[PDB]
Amino acid sequence: QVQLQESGGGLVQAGGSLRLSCAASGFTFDDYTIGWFRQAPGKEREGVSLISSSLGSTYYADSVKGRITISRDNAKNTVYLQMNSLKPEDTAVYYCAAGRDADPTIFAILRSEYPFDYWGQGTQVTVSS
Amino acid sequence: ARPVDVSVSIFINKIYGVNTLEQTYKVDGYIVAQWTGKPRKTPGDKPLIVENTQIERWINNGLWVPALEFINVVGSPDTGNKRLMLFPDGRVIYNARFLGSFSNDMDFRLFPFDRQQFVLELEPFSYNNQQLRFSDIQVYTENIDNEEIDEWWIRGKASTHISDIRYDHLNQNEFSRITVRIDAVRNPSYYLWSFILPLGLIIAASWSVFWLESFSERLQTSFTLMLTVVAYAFYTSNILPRLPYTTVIDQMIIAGYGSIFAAILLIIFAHHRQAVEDDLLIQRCRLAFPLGFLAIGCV
Amino acid sequence: RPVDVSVSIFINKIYGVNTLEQTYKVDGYIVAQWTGKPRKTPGDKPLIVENTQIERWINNGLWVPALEFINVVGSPDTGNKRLMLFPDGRVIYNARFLGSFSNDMDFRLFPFDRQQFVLELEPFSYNNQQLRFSDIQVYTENIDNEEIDEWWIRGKASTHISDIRYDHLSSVQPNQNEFSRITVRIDAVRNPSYYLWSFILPLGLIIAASWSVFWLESFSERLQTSFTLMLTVVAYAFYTSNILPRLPYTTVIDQMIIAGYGSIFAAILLIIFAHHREDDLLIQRCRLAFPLGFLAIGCVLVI
Amino acid sequence: ARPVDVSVSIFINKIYGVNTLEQTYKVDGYIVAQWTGKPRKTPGDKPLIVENTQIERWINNGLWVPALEFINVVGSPDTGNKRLMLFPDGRVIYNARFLGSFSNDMDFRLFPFDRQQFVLELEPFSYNNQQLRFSDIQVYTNEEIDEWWIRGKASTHISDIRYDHLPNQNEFSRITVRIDAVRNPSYYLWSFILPLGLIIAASWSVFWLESFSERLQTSFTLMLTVVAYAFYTSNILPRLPYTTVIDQMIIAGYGSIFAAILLIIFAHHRQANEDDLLIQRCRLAFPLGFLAIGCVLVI
Amino acid sequence: RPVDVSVSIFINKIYGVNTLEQTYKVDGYIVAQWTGKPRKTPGDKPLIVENTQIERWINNGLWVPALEFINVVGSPDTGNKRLMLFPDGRVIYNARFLGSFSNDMDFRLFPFDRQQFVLELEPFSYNNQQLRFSDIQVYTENIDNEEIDEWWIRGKASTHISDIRYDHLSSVQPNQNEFSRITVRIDAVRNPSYYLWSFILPLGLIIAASWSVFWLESFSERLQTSFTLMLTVVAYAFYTSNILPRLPYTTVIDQMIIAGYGSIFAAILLIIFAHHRQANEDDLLIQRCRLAFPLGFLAIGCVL
Amino acid sequence: RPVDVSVSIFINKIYGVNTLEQTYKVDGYIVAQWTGKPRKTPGDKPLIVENTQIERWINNGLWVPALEFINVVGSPDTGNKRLMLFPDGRVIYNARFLGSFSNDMDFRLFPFDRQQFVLELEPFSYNNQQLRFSDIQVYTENIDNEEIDEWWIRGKASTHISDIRYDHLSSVNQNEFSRITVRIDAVRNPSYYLWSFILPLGLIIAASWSVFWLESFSERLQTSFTLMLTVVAYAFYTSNILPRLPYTTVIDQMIIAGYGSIFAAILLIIFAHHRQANGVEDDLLIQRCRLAFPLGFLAIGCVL
Ligand SMILES: [Ca+2]
Ligand SMILES: [Ca+2]
Ligand SMILES: [Ca+2]
Ligand SMILES: [Ca+2]
Repeated sequence: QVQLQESGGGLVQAGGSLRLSCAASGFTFDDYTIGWFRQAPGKEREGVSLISSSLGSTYYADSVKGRITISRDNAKNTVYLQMNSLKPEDTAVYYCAAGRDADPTIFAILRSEYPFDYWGQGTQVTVSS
Repeated sequence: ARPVDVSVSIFINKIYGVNTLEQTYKVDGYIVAQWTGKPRKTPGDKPLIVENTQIERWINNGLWVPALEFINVVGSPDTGNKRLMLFPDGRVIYNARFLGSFSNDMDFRLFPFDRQQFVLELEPFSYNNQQLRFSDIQVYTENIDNEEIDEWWIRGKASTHISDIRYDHLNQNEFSRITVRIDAVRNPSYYLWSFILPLGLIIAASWSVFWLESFSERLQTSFTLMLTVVAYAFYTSNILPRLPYTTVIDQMIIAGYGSIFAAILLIIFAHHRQAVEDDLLIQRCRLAFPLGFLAIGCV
Repeated sequence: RPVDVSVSIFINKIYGVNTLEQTYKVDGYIVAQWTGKPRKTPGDKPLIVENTQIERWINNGLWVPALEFINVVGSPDTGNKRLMLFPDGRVIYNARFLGSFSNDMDFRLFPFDRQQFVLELEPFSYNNQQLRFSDIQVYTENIDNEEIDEWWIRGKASTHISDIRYDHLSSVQPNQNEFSRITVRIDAVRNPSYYLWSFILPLGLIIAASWSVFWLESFSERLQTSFTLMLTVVAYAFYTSNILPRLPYTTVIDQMIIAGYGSIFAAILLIIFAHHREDDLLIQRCRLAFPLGFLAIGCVLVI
Repeated sequence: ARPVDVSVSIFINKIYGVNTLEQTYKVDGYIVAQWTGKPRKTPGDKPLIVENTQIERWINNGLWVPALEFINVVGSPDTGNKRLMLFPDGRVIYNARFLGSFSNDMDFRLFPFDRQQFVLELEPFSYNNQQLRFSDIQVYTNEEIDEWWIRGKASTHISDIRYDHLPNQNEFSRITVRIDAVRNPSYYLWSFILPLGLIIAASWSVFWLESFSERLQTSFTLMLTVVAYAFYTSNILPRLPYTTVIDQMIIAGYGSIFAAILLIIFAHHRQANEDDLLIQRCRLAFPLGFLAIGCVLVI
Repeated sequence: RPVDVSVSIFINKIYGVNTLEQTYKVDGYIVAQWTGKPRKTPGDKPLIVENTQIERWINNGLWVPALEFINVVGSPDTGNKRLMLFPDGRVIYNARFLGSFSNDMDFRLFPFDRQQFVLELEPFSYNNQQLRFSDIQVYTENIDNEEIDEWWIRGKASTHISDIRYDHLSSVQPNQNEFSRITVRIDAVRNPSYYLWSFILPLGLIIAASWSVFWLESFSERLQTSFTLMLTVVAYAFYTSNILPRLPYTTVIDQMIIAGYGSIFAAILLIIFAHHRQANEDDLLIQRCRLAFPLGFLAIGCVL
Repeated sequence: RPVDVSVSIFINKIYGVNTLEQTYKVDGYIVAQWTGKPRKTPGDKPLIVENTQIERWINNGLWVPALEFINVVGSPDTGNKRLMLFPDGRVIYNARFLGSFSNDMDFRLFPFDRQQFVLELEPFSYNNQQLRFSDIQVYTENIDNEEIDEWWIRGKASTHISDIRYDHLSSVNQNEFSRITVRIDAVRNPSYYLWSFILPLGLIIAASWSVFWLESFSERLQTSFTLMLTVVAYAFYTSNILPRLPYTTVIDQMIIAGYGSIFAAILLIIFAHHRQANGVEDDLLIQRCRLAFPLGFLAIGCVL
């Protein structure tokens, strides 16, 4: 069965960094477009960053551009979301989605959440001071 | 929530390939559908064009493109180029070229002077009128000035209707349906000069059997006449469309058989029913037979 | 436990009868409903999945069984498809189809033949222990202008759900050989108007006119005219063959054409027999005996 | 590594659409292929059914599904529903519906009494008999209504095809199925052979005419009747590059009438001046002479 | 700043004229060239992208506009496709096509009709403000063995680049309703050899031989023969119809067959009129119309 | 360094000749072999990649050039496909195909016409500097039972590898492509047409000469109309079966000769009965042209 085991969340001091990890299992990793999402309390779940291997596409939300870097590693079937210079606004439940027909280029326009077949449980990321 | 209003525009380029027996006809044209969906962040906030193969990719990524079905199409139509124009506000304009074989109740009894109406019935495949509604329809037929060379004469700009179809065997049972009707009249020139006119001459020339002197000449000629009608019934059948009923030409052929057959019986009756003494009136029916035929012809 | 599937077939058109292939075209819709495991639909409202997107759901684990038309000749032309997924778990598959179907058809009584258009539905891979047909509903439209149609649909569609026990079932072993089959039968009668007035009626006049050879005075006139008659039947057999459907047997019209040949040929023998065996009084005056003799044999052709 | 043993089962539902000139025929049926591969962990240790679209997904993941080609098929066949039954022990069962146009050497010289055999030739497209071998083959197949009468149960044979124009890996296992059938000649006997016999026989009655002018003029009406019949035959009978039985009868008809024309002229112009007593009374010699030559046409 | 597109069309075959549908099949190649943003091609040499790979480049951002055949009847059969990407930015799209095209065709002068095979090309989604056709080159062959061909191409292709203005358009952006359209025209003449020798010539002999009725001695011979003549024309109309193309109007041959019916029918009236309208007495001049009837027919023939 | 490609074509069937379109159907296999960069295949044994999987390898970087059939009318029907990848680097592409091909065909000598079925192969995107054809091998199944076949394949096969120069290309230089050309000579089986068309027609034309053996002028003229009608009925029987062409064949000319013979006899029958010293005096030589008319016809026949 498909398992998107997430890790690397938790509490962080304002201005600090954090590196998320999503261990993908139960599907051919390379022919998918694994990505990351976040949902703050009482706010709609937004798209953070998405990296696809089949294409050379990489989406980055405007609220996180310049302080985020998403990367792939097919050797370990994992995706790393490094967020530097964090803020209390970044506090949310970070879900890891993985879609087959999801294109990061089209996602920047549509911001659909429809082409993601498999979703993660979510890792809580809290930022304060 | 409220129904998605869809503005449709159909452009008819060609209507041809009428299949009489199947009651089908081919229609080539374009279909334009416009609706407003969830806004997007189009590159440079300018309308985005998505063509053919890329349309399916946008659907996979969440773009809502409802399937609009041609109710009266016989088999899946041939879709040419497809296009999606995505506006930043939310407007979506779907445009596609199509060629399909459509069905409609067609009566060819008045052939070659029959009048038909080519119909197109459009309707959403999965969304009822509470989810998707047709706001308006505009049909654009092209004016045929060289109408002399066309098989069918499109007589009048297209008729349009937007109704609601209630489905009993499924309160979400009603669907918005566009109905287009294009009235047309057959070009009877060819059939009048090459099929009606010669037949008239054959049927008239058959009456000259009474102008023959001898009974043997009158009866033997009638068999050459009966063979001429059979030969003509064949020249007609091979060209004229196949139907489950008789047309005007078919009835003329039947009348031809009747006239010749009636003449055969009159030729024998005159020569064998007497006190060899051909009845003065019966053999001089040279004027009575054509007038009697024309009288039955008026009925 | 066996999955109960409720089917509904909508027949839009029955046409394109191929006599020699014993095939006919059927356009319509197919609806299949079954209940699966409950789902989390967006806003708890039924979810519509159209065409291309259906395959995406199947790839993700949605069970959509393949229902095969047993009597379809080649893969049918499938139009629009849809899946209606309800939150309670019930699934509704709807699709437009146009397929060429086969059935044993007898056209010996042409143009007065009566046929029944059949549709046989059955799961392609699941036996009745896995998938069972609960009910079938067939909806045929009314023939508003029946006079215009080639075929007249008489009986409202007949339906029956049976169980076909397949013999040679590979690696099924205990009981994976009973399959649930839906069978639809639509009775229809051919419109004989055209064939009666343009084929039967003129042929009658040709055959009747051929009997008038006995009313001729001279033997040379009786024999020479019969050749013009023989040529008329040949011309008519050709006019018939070029329009009538091709079949591996003779129809009513074909038998009439054969009778026409026989009548003219028999008359030729009588014409020669009377003149070479001073013309016979009775034989030459068979002007009434020949038609009645033909009509007597004609009554046996019906019975 | 021994060859993969493949057990095949073919179910024939319909054989139709015989094209005489192309020497083709359509076959609708099912194809079942079973082989044993590496064991798998099927979900719930029960056979797993993989239908249509999903089959290709398993192949992309590494499932070995060899391509089996119909050697004698004319173009890619129409494949209906497909299915893969994957067992935990490793055995795989491929089942698919198919409709294909097949070719075979067909001789229609004995038409309408010709006997044909419908053949199916199956063979792996890429794997030789050292890699893939056919272990066994099983074929599963109101006659008055059918155009063709299937005689016996299908014949089957598994052979090895050696490709000369390519070690010893040049042999491929080929399944060959043969279904014997006989044409239903009822229609052709009563509507073509029988009337033709009457036309040819009636042509001999020209000798029973009294006058030379009557004998010669009538023979032209006879000649025209054969032409009209040759046309009626050609328009219905299948197109072939050779003559059939019916065609030869038509040729014999031309000969008989033409020979009679020569005899009619010979009798009236070759004498002391006087119709030759024997020649003019060949009313019995001409039919017997024709029947004699007719018997040689059979033997 | 509209994108300039250079088009080149290679016509390999024009065949399958459907008279009733007013269609004609065209096999050939289509080449479209435009200049885009420079690219980093492998070894700075032009890069070839064939068939399936084209779609992959489009998914990654390559702009390949859809050029539609305006007058094509249904989707054409596209063979091999190719993109030649240059490092300087110029893109060359090449594809083989076979399509059934439509045009207004008049066959009234059959078998001496002259037609022009047209190809109308236009971008499917981009107006003349976005995409313009700069030039068009049409390359037909030089048929030396025209005698074997059904149609004779006379003169090299004609070309026309214009602007099509649609009144009922979607957007209202002032002056963006015009599309650049390429129009190609190839003139051709039917090969009438077959129809002249096998249809016109025999028909002439049938009609001429029909005038021989007046050379017969007896009235019974004149009238009975005219029925065999009437049957000959019917037998010929049938031989004509079964071979000649189907049309919604009469051709030259059809009119000749109608004239044949008229001539025979007129002769039947004259034969009866001469034998029944007299003092007692077959009219001398009317029965000796053996020269007046053909000349009267030829006079009406020339007027037609 | 041009990539050398070895081709092998297996012809299984040649049929479906369309006379008017000058097309014919060909079923067979196409094998193409070239050498690329070595690879490490499972167990160092040749790797078989069938159908759907071929496209996956292309997406990953495998170079599979598109070879176009120059003279194919519309995209051919490709059956099973396969790629045999060897560890040393050599690639073998094998595919089943069914295609409709075109070639200049002359049917004037019908039913004794000899045709050559041609196959023209060429790379779609790579010139002779990039891809060259090294050799061609054509294999044909022997039609032992040729009596049953409509066509008789004479020549075993002909093959030729040439270089096609294009005087119009994208690269403002390499404008030469390697082309394989296959030619298969065939002769039509004339048995059917000789016995069912030529032979009966001969008897009809010969029987038409017997009009001179009639005694009365009324008999000679009236019979000639039944003769004229017989030729029309035969021209129809011929046209309905014989292939449609833009020119006349041998059979067509015979039918025309039939019309001419009967028409010439009608003129002679009238001339003999109306041109004399008396009112009714049939010219001794003209009416006894029973031998001169057939020889005159045969004379015209021999030169044609
Ligand atoms: Ca209806
Ligand atoms: Ca049966
Ligand atoms: Ca027009
Ligand atoms: Ca040419």
